[PDB]
Amino acid sequence: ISGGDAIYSSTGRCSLGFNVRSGSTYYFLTAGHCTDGATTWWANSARTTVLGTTSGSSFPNNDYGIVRYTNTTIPKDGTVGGQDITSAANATVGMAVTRRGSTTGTHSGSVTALNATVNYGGGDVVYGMIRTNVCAEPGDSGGPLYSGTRAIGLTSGGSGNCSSGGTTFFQPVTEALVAYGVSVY
Amino acid sequence: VDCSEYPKPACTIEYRPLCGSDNKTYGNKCNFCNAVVESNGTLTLSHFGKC
Repeated sequence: ISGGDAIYSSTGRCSLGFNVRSGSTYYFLTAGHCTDGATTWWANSARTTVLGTTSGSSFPNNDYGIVRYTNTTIPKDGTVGGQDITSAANATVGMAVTRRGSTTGTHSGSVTALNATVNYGGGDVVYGMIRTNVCAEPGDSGGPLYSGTRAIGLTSGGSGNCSSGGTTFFQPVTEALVAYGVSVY
Repeated sequence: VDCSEYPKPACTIEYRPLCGSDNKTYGNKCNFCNAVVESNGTLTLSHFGKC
């Protein structure tokens, strides 16, 4: 399984951000709003294939979460679809990025602003977000935002859609990797 | 589902579908409620889950 692939909790469906690790322990990152209140994660809607359990969740304010792999046989590819990932980096205005989600698939665009504040309402405010012109739709939450072989962010939320176009905000992945002492591979 | 706090300029995008009266499956409640606003209140919930 890899970045952009669908993941199911007991509440709904999100997408896997990136596969990461610490020593010999494997995790996967995704959106915080997806890990918030979820315990177990499955690879299918049938819930017959287990992935792991939530080990960390930060939302609102930030928007990342980490899940510890409990499944010992499932492939844990260090890619996004077939796109190898070898490092992480900081977004920059004008940077050309690509997103992959379980609903819309892969879509590209550019970073249009940094350190954005997104108010999802009811006190759910996130800060330090990457603004882009990439579209995204329900189910895409937590999917990776990359640039070539570099990991950049995790899909959080936005407006519009892929048909008429839209704006999507992403959580810098560097901050999540640092909080958890994990790294891409 | 109550859409009083709408509209909202942004929505997180997890998938938890609702079926609207326009037979369209909305991906989550924030999406559904923003559409209700945009329809000027003519759009209604038909049932929970996909259409």
